[PDB]
Parts: sequence; C-alpha cells; structure tokens
Amino acid sequence: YNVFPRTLKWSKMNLTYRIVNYTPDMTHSEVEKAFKKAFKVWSDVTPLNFTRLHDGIADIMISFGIKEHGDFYPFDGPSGLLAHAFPPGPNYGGDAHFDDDETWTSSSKGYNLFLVAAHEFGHSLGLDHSKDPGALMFPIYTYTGKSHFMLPDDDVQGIQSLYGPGDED
Ligand SMILES: NC(=O)[C@H](CCC(=O)O)NC(=O)CCc1ccc(-c2ccc(-c3ccccc3)cc2)cc1
Ligand SMILES: [Ca+2]
Ligand SMILES: [Ca+2]
Ligand SMILES: [Ca+2]
Ligand SMILES: [Zn+2]
Ligand SMILES: [Zn+2]
Repeated sequence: YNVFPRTLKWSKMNLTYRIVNYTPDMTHSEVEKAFKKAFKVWSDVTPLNFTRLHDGIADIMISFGIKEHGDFYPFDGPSGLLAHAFPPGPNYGGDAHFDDDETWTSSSKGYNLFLVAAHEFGHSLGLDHSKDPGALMFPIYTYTGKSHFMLPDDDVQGIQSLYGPGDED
C-alpha cells in the first residue's frame, strides 16, 4: 500500500459527513446506505468514527456531478473516471465527488456505488493507490459478488499505519 506524500492525515478520529445531493439511479435511502456501508469498511478496522450531519459543512462532503461540476476537475461522461476524492485536510480535504454520468447501482448492473465509495473514502482518509492487485486501493475498478465485503489485508495495513487498529477486548 501507499499513503499520500506528506502523510496528510486526520488528527481527529470523530469525523462527520453529509451527502449534499443524490443520483437519480438509486433511491435516497439506497444511496445513504451505500455510503454508510462504505464508511463502516474503514471504521471497523480503526478508531475512526463517521457521523451523518443534518446540515451545514461536514468533514466529508459527498456529492454527485457531471462534466464541469464546480471544481477544476471535470468528469468525462459515461465510463472512464468514476469519482474522485480529496486527501485529508481542511475545507475540501476529505470531500468525495461521484460522476453522475455513470449508472450507479447496489448490484452488478452499472457501477456499484458502495465499492467506488469505499475506494474513494480510502483516499479521503489518506491512502494512495496500492501496487497490490488484490487491494481495494488498486486503481482499477473491480466488482465482487460477496454479501459481506472483506476489506483486503493490504488496505487494513495501510489504514492502520495511519490510525492504528480498532478497539479491544
Ligand atoms: N480514472 C481516474 O483517473 C480516476 C482517479 C480517481 C481515483 O483513482 O479515485 N479513477 C477512478 O475513477 C476509478 C476509481 C475507483 C473506484 C473503485 C475501485 C475499486 C477497486 C477494487 C475493488 C475491490 C477490491 C477487492 C475486492 C472486491 C472489489 C472495488 C473498487 C478502484 C478505483
Ligand atoms: Ca465518467
Ligand atoms: Ca472537507
Ligand atoms: Ca446517473
Ligand atoms: Zn469534483
Ligand atoms: Zn483511486
């Protein structure tokens, strides 16, 4: 695994997030739950906590967009780039953007929002790309048909090197 240069990292363990808008492809309930499940991937093996905020500015702002969408990193229509995320820091640090030209799903048809989000949140938390083909932080989108996603050992090691492991006894 690899961490971002400068080892940009969250100093607080209690993070907040907020979904600013939604993709039409899935119900709101379904989108909220994917992102929640994506966060649990990482908080299960660390002392990090993710709390939904009702309004205002959360540590991790989550949104959808197409093409030119408000920053200087436009999306590219269907296929190609699926999402992008900013490394830990103030303001736009931690924020994740997802390309709504993609068809998002909770299954195998389209791109699976949960798996893309889980990979993107790895970035928000300070992981770069892994050279290990079995890694969640591997740079190529990869589908799995497993009910209970198992975060690969490479990512566990990577994220624990930043934040230590999860709780005890
Ligand atoms: N093409 C680009 O320039 C951007 C850069 C932004 C970025 O890298 O974040 N990449 C993407 O959009 C693809 C983002 C991406 C999303 C998901 C996954 C992804 C990787 C592995 C598994 C997986 C790993 C183990 C078991 C089952 C699934 C799932 C999703 C990889 C890259
Ligand atoms: Ca795209
Ligand atoms: Ca932020
Ligand atoms: Ca869409
Ligand atoms: Zn963006
Ligand atoms: Zn990536």
